[PDB]
Amino acid sequence: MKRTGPTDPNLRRLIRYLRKKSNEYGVKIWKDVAWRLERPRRQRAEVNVSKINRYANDGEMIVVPGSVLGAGKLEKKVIVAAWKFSETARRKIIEAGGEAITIEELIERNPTGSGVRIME
Amino acid sequence: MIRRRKKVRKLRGSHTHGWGCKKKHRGGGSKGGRGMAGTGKRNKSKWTWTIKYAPDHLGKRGFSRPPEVQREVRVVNLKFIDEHLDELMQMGIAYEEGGKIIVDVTQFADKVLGTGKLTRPLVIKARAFSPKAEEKIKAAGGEAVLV
Amino acid sequence: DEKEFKRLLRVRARLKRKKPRFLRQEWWRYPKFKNDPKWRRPKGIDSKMRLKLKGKPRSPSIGWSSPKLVRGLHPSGYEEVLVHNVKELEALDPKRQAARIAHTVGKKKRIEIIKRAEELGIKVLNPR
Amino acid sequence: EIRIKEIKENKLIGRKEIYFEIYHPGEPTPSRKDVKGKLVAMLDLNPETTVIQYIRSYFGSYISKGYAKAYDSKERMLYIEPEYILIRDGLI
RNA sequence: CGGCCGCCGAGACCCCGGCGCACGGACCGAUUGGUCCGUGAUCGGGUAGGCGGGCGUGCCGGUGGCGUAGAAGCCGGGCC
RNA sequence: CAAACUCCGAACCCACCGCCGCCGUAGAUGGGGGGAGUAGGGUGGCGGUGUAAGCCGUCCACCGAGAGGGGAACAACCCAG
RNA sequence: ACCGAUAGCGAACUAGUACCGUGAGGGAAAGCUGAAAAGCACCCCGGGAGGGGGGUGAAAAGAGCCUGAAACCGGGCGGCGAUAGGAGGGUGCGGCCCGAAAGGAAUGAGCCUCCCCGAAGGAAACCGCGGCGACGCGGGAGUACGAGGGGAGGGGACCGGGGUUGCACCGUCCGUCUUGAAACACGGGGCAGGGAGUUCGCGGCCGUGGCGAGGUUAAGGGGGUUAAGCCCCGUAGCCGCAGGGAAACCGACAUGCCCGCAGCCGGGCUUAUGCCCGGUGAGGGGCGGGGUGCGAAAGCGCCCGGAGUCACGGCCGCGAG
RNA sequence: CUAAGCCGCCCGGUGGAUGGCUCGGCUCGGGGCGCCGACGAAGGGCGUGGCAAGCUGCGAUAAGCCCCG
Repeated sequence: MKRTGPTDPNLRRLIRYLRKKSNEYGVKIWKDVAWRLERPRRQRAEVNVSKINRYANDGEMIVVPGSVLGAGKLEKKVIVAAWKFSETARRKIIEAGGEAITIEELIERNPTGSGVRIME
Repeated sequence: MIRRRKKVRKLRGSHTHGWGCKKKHRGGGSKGGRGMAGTGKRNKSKWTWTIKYAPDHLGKRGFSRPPEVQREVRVVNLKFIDEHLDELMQMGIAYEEGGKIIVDVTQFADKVLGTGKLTRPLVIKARAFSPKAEEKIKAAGGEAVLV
Repeated sequence: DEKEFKRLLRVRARLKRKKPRFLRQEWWRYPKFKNDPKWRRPKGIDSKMRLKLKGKPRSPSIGWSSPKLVRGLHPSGYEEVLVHNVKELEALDPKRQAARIAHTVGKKKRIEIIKRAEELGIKVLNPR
Repeated sequence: EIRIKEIKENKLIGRKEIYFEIYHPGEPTPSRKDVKGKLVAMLDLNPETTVIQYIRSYFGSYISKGYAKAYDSKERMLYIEPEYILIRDGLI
């Protein structure tokens, strides 16, 4: 059937804001995250701290267009921004010394989004 | 959070409701046999479907032992133990009792499998251990107490 | 732009003057269709109207729609707003909106609405 | 073409609520920055202490409805307005 | 019969104005979206059937209202 | 002289490779999933069969499921979608 | 969050009543004046029924009683109407008629005159020449005209719309099986009302939301409440986390490597967008290695580097009418 | 100034739809009450009112008789 899209007004507003931000700063990462967030709910991105530890380097910035879960173990110091955090994932990141923030805070900190890596 | 109307509301004026010619949608003859009939034993109306999407629908296979004598052997992995050690510490399954760190996997799970890796030197105590699990524990430097 | 506004108003006037009354097939033949005139799509296998033959009534098509800029506007060019009391009478734009008093409003309230609309300089389509 | 349909003042909360309509036939929905600039220019408001709460378009009508607020000082906004609205406005 | 010259004759071809649709873009909505813009010689017939939007009726939770200065209902007209 | 012959043998059809043309990053070829309908076809050209009508296949052009302009009307013919 | 007198129990009422069959048994239709009967006193006509006056009532709502649709019938009004042919209609306009309101309009209607620009298209008078001829070629000329877009002047009440009818052209009704329907194929006297993808169980999918290596309760318990609403508890149970095998039983990559889209970084052209080049590349694909079943082994099947579970709504499959 | 006939508007007749109404139905978690009879039951027949046919109620004491509240 038809793809209605997210029912969350906050998520729709965030998608629109990301598109506008990409337009303003002449970058494509925010539009990419916008459509990745737009993908159907049953296919929404799912990531684990194990994968983040596997592929992310210390001090790097990570954006997950979806949910981040606390399956595995983490050592890296990584700034991860995701729509939703499980309590275990957030606690593991905090213990490892990273930061669990939202795409809004990520945009504020790095408006050009340089060096940010997308994980799905 | 999304709700929709039924297709019948849209099909109200269809005059067929998407069933094609008015002759179809009558009964057992329209289905080619009620229920699971025609699957191969005597009637081959659905033999072509059976031989592809439901193999071994007709026939027999080996035996099953009585459930009473079938003993259950719960299995746990080194990966699980290492990943959930802290929770075991909270629950009391794991403690120190000296310099070494003891974990009693006898309360839950009866056999330890060797999936994954071992990082820190522990001492697990179980009933049975896989050769890979024993080798990995010894390499990591822990002790595998056969109790 | 008032120039384009007037041109499109004239266009809509011509189009909706030439537009026909879309009625179901054989509406005239039987009283059951005359007393309740409607349009229903002809779905029969041999329906001449469904086959769209010349010499038979026409059927609605998306092309008949009026220009967007003047769609739904009063023939005078204003915009209708249904009004049931003075509170929602006062909320109109006299330069671009007109008030239609609901048929169910009594004369007692209607006189008040009319005098208030006169005070506020708002056009009324049914001033009685 | 912005026309104000209502102005209300509430010193108890310390702000001014503005309800208006933008008449834009043949033109897209105006950008938030453009609407804010026009409104501030017309009302002599302080550009740094005003927010556009929302702009809405309804179907084929070229009459969009806008709601905005203007505060006396940044303290009242930092005390009331939410962080996401402040970020969207970009005044913080 | 071998040719030729004019003129008529379609919803076809060209042009002007309008509608929708597919795709892309800008801006804007507190539940599927809205306004506008760019391309369409390479979009616009339609049975079985698939998909999206919309119109109408009874009742319930809200919200805003009308009515003995006349509600529902019923006959004939104007407008969209 | 030969459908159940071939010393020869086209038009033509098929496979692959290079290129022109066209389509495709506004996402094709391809892959996964949901829902079907369809198991009487007809006219027209060709092939086997029949005195012929007809029967049985093949070609996908038209009606089926197709308006408008003509053949006097005409399913199928001409222009035209 | 049931129905509202053809619905709801068959029965809203003197209803299992009246009625049908020897019998067992079958079984209807039928609600409403008004606030108060104030339920029409008196007069004329009539055999009577009743009719006309006159009274009651806010309104006859007049008991044949709240509203009073359609079919159908009678009268008046407007149109056609005894030389004219087509399924009763479609396109265009002309007679006769209506035309206060809701549509425009005295802040100007139809109408008459004049001026400007005009897409596609597009003449002729006349001059010269070619052709046996129908005619054509060059100039006139891309001119007059041209859908439409504007402006000025005169007049002062219609225009839009509606009923019927006339003329020109066109048009062989509706539903249905069928290759094929106007069919001498079937269903079609008219009007009103009723009328046909419903519920549960299991399963496959998609749209969305919660939580997440976990998810989620069931029966039931307590609090509170007019109440079955509302709050909390309830881990039994079910699915997933480890697969292979008939069974005994055994029991796995938390990344060893290669291609590589999006994104990120650096460079060149590009006004910019954008394009090209080189690296890193989540997700994706492929190797390598591993568990188990068959084997003497090789080798193959299935599986292994963590996404599932619950809920609301929808499509579908099977069984129940 | 056309006879019958056709369509349209108005009025009238015929009929009983629509609208509004409801002392009746249907469904239901929870709550209450659950057998009557030889000391003659339930179902039924016939009677019973001043004017009384149906229904309802009563039984020759017959739309009723007596005692306490």
